[PDB]
Amino acid sequence: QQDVTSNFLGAMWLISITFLSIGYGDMVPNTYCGKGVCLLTGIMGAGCTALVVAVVARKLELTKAEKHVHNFMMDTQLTKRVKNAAANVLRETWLIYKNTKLVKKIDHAKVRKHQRKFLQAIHQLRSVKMEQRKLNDQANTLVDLAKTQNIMYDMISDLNER
Amino acid sequence: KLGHRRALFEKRKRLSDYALIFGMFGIVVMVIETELSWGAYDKASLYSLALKCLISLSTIILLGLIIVYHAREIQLFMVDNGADDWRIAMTYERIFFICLEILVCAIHPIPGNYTFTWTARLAFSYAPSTTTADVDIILSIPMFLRLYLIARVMLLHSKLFTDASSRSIGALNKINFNTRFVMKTLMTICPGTVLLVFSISLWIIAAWTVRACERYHDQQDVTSNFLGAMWLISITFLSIGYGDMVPNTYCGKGVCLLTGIMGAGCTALVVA
Amino acid sequence: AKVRKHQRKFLQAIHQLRSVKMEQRKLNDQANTLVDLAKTQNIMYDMISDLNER
Amino acid sequence: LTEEQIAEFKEAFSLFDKDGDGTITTKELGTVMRSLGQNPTEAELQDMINEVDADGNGTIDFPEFLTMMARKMKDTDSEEEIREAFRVFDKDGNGYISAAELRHVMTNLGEKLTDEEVDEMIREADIDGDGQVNYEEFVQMMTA
Amino acid sequence: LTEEQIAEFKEAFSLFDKDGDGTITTKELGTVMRSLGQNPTEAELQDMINEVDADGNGTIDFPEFLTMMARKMKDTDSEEEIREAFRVFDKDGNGYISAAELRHVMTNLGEKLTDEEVDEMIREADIDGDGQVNYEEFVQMMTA
Amino acid sequence: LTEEQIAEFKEAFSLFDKDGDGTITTKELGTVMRSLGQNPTEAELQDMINEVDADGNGTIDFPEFLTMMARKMKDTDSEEEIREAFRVFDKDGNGYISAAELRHVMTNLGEKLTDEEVDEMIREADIDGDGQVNYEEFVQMMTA
Ligand SMILES: Cc1ccn(-c2nc(NC3CCC(F)(F)CC3)cc(N3CCOCC3)n2)n1
Ligand SMILES: [Ca+2]
Ligand SMILES: [Ca+2]
Ligand SMILES: [Ca+2]
Ligand SMILES: [Ca+2]
Ligand SMILES: [Ca+2]
Ligand SMILES: [Ca+2]
Ligand SMILES: [K+]
Ligand SMILES: [K+]
Repeated sequence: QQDVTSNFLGAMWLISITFLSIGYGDMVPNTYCGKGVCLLTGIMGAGCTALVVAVVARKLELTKAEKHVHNFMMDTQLTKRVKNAAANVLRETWLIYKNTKLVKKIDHAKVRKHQRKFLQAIHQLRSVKMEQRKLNDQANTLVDLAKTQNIMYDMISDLNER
Repeated sequence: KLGHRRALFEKRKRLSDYALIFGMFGIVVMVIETELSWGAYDKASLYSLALKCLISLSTIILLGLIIVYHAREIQLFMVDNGADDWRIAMTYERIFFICLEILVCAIHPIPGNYTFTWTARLAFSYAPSTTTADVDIILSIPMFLRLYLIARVMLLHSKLFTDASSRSIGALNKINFNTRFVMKTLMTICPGTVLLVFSISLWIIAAWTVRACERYHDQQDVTSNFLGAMWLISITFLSIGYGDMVPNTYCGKGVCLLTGIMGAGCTALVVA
Repeated sequence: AKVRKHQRKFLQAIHQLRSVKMEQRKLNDQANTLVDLAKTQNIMYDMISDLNER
Repeated sequence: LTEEQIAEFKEAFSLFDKDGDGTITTKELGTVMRSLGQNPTEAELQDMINEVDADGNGTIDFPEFLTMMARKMKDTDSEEEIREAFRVFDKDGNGYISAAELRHVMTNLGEKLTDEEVDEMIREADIDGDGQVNYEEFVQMMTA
Repeated sequence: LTEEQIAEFKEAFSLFDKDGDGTITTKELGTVMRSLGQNPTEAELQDMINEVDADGNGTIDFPEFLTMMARKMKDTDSEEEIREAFRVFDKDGNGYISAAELRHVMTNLGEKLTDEEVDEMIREADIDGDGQVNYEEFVQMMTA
Repeated sequence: LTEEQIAEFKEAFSLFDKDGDGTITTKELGTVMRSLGQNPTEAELQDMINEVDADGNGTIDFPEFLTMMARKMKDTDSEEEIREAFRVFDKDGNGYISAAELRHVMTNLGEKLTDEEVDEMIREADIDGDGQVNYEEFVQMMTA
């Protein structure tokens, strides 16, 4: 006699919150029927939520045809970056030599700054080349391995005639 | 043949940004006005009129920009797919989507002064309450739907999908460069940043919405506190459950339901 | 009006024809992964072993 | 064409054309396609390199590259898809279709037409009147 | 090196030297490499064993194995990355780089230099005054 | 018997015969199976194409297809599992079962039968005193 759990919207809210395992708030069943229904809804939700999560996680994957284009898109890059990183090393290895063996007066600050930039350029060049190996490794282990197997089997069967 | 083309992509790119600016201006103004109206000045003062005429004007220019961006898209369709009359490109889906966009972008608090009656039952005590609310709160909240323009601008400004060689290679393989492809690529390359940004952006918006909704039936400063609502949203997101703070109105309950539904998948994705 | 209506229907038919030929390759891609790859390996190994004694 | 669009497709010709020489051969195409996980056969590679080459030299060049990268980039060729729709029902492998099968498929498979309409289609389809439709000149005369 | 380091070096040498012989051959190296999941070919194995072989024998001994193990453990050997940076733009598999290409890459790829500086670099780098600029020199000269 | 069933049967027949020759050979039967992921061998394919054929032609006929399809769609022919139950104990591969083995398996395996029942058997099962009781006739006499 308080219009709390006998309200359709209140019951809807209670079922929704118990389905998601959040828990009750100020609304709890007064009878055993409501408790049994809540138990059934919770048991069903404990598997329904996991199944829905798995489905929505699988729906966000790229297909093989899209992968074959994304690989080309990524390989179009990772080469401009490599060239840009490799040119800086060649620039600094010349700047240091110029400033240390060409000028009449040796300015130490410029030499120190260029020697500091040289290590950064070297580290960037070394870092940019790991992505290429990672991309190659992940682009591998994707071949069918069956069409070539059948082709080789047919060739060996033909060669069996000697 | 690159003469008429490359003269419409730039136009669309500019129109998207000019629409985004006026879209965010109205949101900033509504937040400022709704925060200031609760004590600084009454609804009958001239400040409310001055701060709402600006929102109306911004909405007018936003609609004007949209109804031209769509025409530019139609012209691009005519250029690409060989056609002479523009009625070839007008189907049911296009008209329905244009009408939906106009309806979504044509909501704002109209200047004036109107009130209605609001009743609710207090939680944990079962005591009725009755206050005279304002009509502007009903129309102010749906203005957050203008956030798809950010996604549109980000899609149009991407440096990956805009490459011509990639488009040609993808057309050789017969694939579509729609929004789903971009979303899947972003999830493939940077899966954590997207989740972090989405969660952080949702947190403050949901907290502010709950605070704005539950301030008419709260004379104890429990759920009408920004730090008292952010905590509630955080504990509801993680499925721990409510403590001594439960919504007194249906708006808070709906917001909590949406936050819980989003979290039930966000947590699993982050864990993976 | 008939020409415009039929051109719209032609575009719709083209776009619905191009969509149905992607499932025909998704099915093949997902079905080609069920090969045992061991029986054929053993058969080829036996054949090469027999060919060794030329 | 914008100079940026010329530096593009050139940054790609550099990818396809390894070891310089300004030429793309079957081996280079096979290597770059296998680097992506694909495993084309010899016939497929030969067909791919034949669909682009126009010199008859057997090698692809940048002018032979820009004439296809500027067409597959945009638009939607209807003449490349009407032929596919025609050859869906041509399982033999030749370039001919029998009139009886054409009439049957037009009058029994999807949005069926009337007898008079299909009869008119056949009468303006069989120019030679020999009972064997080519469906190639039938595309050239109609689409163009 | 201390005695303990020699002990770990001998222990590690024992893994490659499986059946004895006091020597590591190509077969032993291939077996130990493939036991870890790697799949090197014959050319790669020969290159690996050549990078360490000293007395033109084809087999690796402990005196020639102790070396390079105290060098690939500390420092960075910048003379090993400068050559890689040069080889980045040397796709022909040779030991020379074109002067015009070198000027172009130094001018229009990353932290662009001035015309006078690159001109001075080209003039100083060309000892023989020829278009085929060597890069083993200019790395064995400046990095003294 | 209805026209609809004939329609689905013809549609299914169209799958196997890739060409329009109206024939199913060892090539199509096996190309389809490898398209479905199966990996049959030559002997298995030969047996499958053999045990549907009627007019000793090697190629499979549409009436031959219908005869097998109209029977392999309903009911469970007991004469197909009785022979399998006989083959369970026929490890050698011939068509004969020794009387002693049959008596032993009937007396010791399953629910077991008394000595009198198995004595009535054999003497009734075997139509001769050879001792090499055939199981192919004890299906066409007892269960027919
Ligand atoms: C991911 C990737 C990279 C290249 N791909 C590709 N290239 C093709 N043609 C090339 C165009 C440049 C050329 F002319 F220099 C050589 C021949 C053709 C082709 N395909 C496969 C899809 O449907 C059949 C044709 N794919 N796909
Ligand atoms: Ca080449
Ligand atoms: Ca050519
Ligand atoms: Ca040894
Ligand atoms: Ca040695
Ligand atoms: Ca056939
Ligand atoms: Ca037959
Ligand atoms: K809980
Ligand atoms: K959980």
